[PDB]
Amino acid sequence: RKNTMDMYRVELNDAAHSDTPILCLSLSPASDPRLAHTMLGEILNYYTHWAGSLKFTFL
Amino acid sequence: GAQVSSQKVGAHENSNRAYGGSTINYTTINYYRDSASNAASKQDFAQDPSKFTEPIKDVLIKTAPTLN
Amino acid sequence: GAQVSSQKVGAHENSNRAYGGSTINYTTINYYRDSASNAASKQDFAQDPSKFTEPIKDVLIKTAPTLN
Amino acid sequence: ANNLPDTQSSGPAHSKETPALTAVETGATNPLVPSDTVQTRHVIQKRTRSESTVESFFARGACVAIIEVDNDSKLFSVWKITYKDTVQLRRKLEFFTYSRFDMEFTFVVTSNYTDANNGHALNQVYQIMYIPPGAPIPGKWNDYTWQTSSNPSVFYTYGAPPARISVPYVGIANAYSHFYDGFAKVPLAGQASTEGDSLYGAASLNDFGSLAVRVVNDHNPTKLTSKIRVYMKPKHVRVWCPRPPRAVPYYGPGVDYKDGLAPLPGKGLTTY
Amino acid sequence: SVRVMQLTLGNSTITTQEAANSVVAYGRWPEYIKDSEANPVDQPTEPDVAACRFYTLDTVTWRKESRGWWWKLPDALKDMGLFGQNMFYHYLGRAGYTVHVQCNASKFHQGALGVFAVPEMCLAGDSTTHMFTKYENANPGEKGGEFKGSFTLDTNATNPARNFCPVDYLFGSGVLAGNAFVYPHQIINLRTNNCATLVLPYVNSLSIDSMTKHNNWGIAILPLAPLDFATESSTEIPITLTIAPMCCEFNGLRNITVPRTQ
Amino acid sequence: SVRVMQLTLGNSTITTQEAANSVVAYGRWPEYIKDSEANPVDQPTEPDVAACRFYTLDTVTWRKESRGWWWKLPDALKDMGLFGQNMFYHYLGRAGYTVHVQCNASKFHQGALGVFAVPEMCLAGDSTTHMFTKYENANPGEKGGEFKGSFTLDTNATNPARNFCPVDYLFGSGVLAGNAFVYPHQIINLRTNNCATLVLPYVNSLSIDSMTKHNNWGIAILPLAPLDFATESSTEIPITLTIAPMCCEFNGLRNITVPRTQ
Amino acid sequence: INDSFTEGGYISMFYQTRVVVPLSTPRKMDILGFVSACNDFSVRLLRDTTHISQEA
Ligand SMILES: COc1ccc(OCc2ccc(COc3c(Cl)cccc3Cl)cc2)c(Cl)c1
Repeated sequence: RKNTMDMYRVELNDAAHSDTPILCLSLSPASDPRLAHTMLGEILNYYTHWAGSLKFTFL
Repeated sequence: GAQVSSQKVGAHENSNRAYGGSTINYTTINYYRDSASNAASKQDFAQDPSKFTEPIKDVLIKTAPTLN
Repeated sequence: GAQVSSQKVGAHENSNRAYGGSTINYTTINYYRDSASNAASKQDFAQDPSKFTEPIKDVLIKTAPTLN
Repeated sequence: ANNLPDTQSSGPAHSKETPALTAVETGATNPLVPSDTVQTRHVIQKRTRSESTVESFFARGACVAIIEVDNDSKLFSVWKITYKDTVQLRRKLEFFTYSRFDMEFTFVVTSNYTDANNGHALNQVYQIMYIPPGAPIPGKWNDYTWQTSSNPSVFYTYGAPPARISVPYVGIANAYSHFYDGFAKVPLAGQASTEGDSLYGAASLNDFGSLAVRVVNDHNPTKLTSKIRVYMKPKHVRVWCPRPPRAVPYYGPGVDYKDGLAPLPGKGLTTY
Repeated sequence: SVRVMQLTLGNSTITTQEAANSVVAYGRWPEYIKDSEANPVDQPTEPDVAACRFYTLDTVTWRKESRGWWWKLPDALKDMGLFGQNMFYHYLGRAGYTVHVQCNASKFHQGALGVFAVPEMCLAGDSTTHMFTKYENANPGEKGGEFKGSFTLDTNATNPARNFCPVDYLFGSGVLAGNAFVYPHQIINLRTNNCATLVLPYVNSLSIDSMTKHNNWGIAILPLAPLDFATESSTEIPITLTIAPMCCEFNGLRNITVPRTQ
Repeated sequence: SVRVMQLTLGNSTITTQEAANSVVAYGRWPEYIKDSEANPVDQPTEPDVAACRFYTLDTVTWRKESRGWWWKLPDALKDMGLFGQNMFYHYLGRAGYTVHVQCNASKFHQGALGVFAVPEMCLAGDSTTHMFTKYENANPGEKGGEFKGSFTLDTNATNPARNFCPVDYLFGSGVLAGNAFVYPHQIINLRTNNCATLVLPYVNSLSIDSMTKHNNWGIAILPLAPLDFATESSTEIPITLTIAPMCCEFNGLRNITVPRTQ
Repeated sequence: INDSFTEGGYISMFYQTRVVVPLSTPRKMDILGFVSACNDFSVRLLRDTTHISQEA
């Protein structure tokens, strides 16, 4: 999926309830591969320090 | 023709000069006729991101339902 | 934006200028916007060593018995 | 940075007030002055503590590094920014636990022909680029990183007065820590010993980044070496929590010791 | 008087009839984070009476041959009731302390103990590898550690101890012990007092930090004048350490931390 | 609207787009003990955000054959973060709750769940010996228990189970289930709502009690109209239970309680 | 940069109940994630990015 339109799609299903994670991420907005290339991550890579709150929206 | 602005003191010396007086001001004078020759003042303003963050026609409240 | 302070004259010349006037003052003007660019004013204050010399809860007089 | 109090004349005493007696167990120091234990005269005090202020104590440019470049990968060098590569400034800073100040950096650049009778070169220009932790580090003396579109660079022409720049208080904490009794990681129960292990007393692996230095001129087959001596002066100083000074030789970035553990000489108890 | 006191925190009270006053480090009493100095934005937890109370750590014994002892805070209290629970459940934590050292003897005993509270008390290691002491050794908990009379380099390359080697006269850090008096302290001279009491505010270059990664204060106890009695070459008197955290506030609640041990 | 809500407690938020209002039991919102109703004289601990937050207990699955489920409070939350810690470290404890039951399906599913909050929910046992259910069985924790379709007497005299035998139509206590509507409740009818939300104040004949010896509330979930889907005799939909303690205050701190188990 | 001293924590997602669909409906579907900074966000110390290079 990486480097295709599928890297943006996280699939769910109607399976019975499970306690295992659907996805996992580390809060390293400038370095985590999944965050480093977003508009936010791109800007953070032109600076050495960051501070503040973030928000994740899921559709 | 001197412009006197004040600095935003970061690290403070154990002086009262570090907290007040002309000691926390800086002076500027333009020597050239063309504005292009000028340095950048750096006393730059900000604005509302709304034109990008919420370019919506019918304004909506976050507490209120977006899809109404 | 000039700051005019007075010097603490050590060795005095056989002049009245060595004892008064602008001749015992020095002038300063900041040229940079960032306070980091500034020189040190060196008009620095002192404080009470008590926080180190006597960090005692119940204050005691030297004339009076320390162990009471 | 001010005046000292005058000595007031003091006569004889015969009283129940005994300032000479005390009890140091309390953790306090007895604030006696001469007139407490002897007869004194009136002296108008004119001495001041102007030169022992925290500012005046540090108001000197101290050498923190000697970066070397051989213009014949040595065509460029990288120095990890620190104050612990030298001992003199380090020992003075360590009289305190925390500090907060601005910095002034002055660069003294020297160069010379290695050969007494060979080679020749035109005047050299140096580029001192600051690489903040995260920015790409140069792989060659002439790769794309030297474009410095965002990194601050200083171009020095050989023979010109020493270059000098000021840096603000850049710490990510409210003060610089001269001592950090901790780790950057906490090993968790269950993980391999290789896991969660970090250096004692170390914070970030890359605290302040580093300096990349190179000669901009095209290198000639001539054998030349240059050295950039970095001098740093803390200005606009504030310090917290005093500590006893280093008594034995430094042994690394930590408080580790190994060699000169017996600093004091012998002296007779009853010998003046 | 300077000699009789009573300290009450939560459900615990300490009484003493032979004190030598009390020291409040740097003249600062512990306090909570002010809004103007606040950093983490989430609502803090303040256990109050459940965590801010007197906890008695293990008693050590002083002999003619003792070199000294040391502890690290909050480390020594990590397993103490609800204080330890809050410490491990939160990413960030802050606290001040009231350290009460106890040591009674008799009018025919001698000896003086120097009790020092050191901010950022970094100790020296045992190897040629710098900053090699491992987490498990640096954080002994309530049992703390001991000072040594000399430096002994660990040479086992196959299995390095990765421990501290704090030499007493070098204050365990390469500085002369006689200068350790620049740190908040008290002296328990057997002919004068029973204890030493120190109130420590939170000291750090940040308003709040990780209590598991970082120890703010260090408590060092050194025999300034060795223990001696009547004619008994054999003499042992216990030294009990009672500490109470103050103004505890934690931020960043999640699942509990279980650090690796031994 | 009556259907969309958001509940925020501590660091946890719950959103719903298909609610049917919320019930506040007996019209009383949870509160702390007033000085005029106070009993233990010691300073209480109030964990606040560390304990008063949403904890998600284990998810159960609803099938055509399910008879019902039950839980006891504070029992079901005894192992939940810092709430459980405070519960076990203190002799006395008091708390109210926000119970949020979750169950979504589709527009082609049917079924109705009756969610009841019962004060002093005493259940019937399995033997001829009265009040024989043992502590370990009466307090299952977060996993709770289940209702049965019939009473089955335990006859093993050598090894009595000493457990409950809650028959569903008898509400597990000898009363008719249809009358259980006199207790604060909500109904999760699949064609109408996703959840049921109940705010429970502290109910007891005392201002504060032992949380380990006594369960104040009981949560009973019974299928009023069985689960059915399209034509799949096979249908399973999960029921998740999220509860948040409110206005927690504990008194009588000592060493931690470690109850006997299984 | 990835540094333990300034580590930020973990983000994860789980099923609370389960995704339920009726008959004649797709049993698998996608969700898309978005990230943005809040109004109290700031950055400092301009540096060069590693996201662009130039060979020769
Ligand atoms: C407690 O004592 C301290 C704390 C921090 C220190 O270093 C912090 C530091 C951070 C960035 C730079 C970068 O400075 C430079 C720039 Cl922008 C451009 C060109 C050259 C330099 Cl040189 C230099 C020093 C030192 Cl040396 C001692």
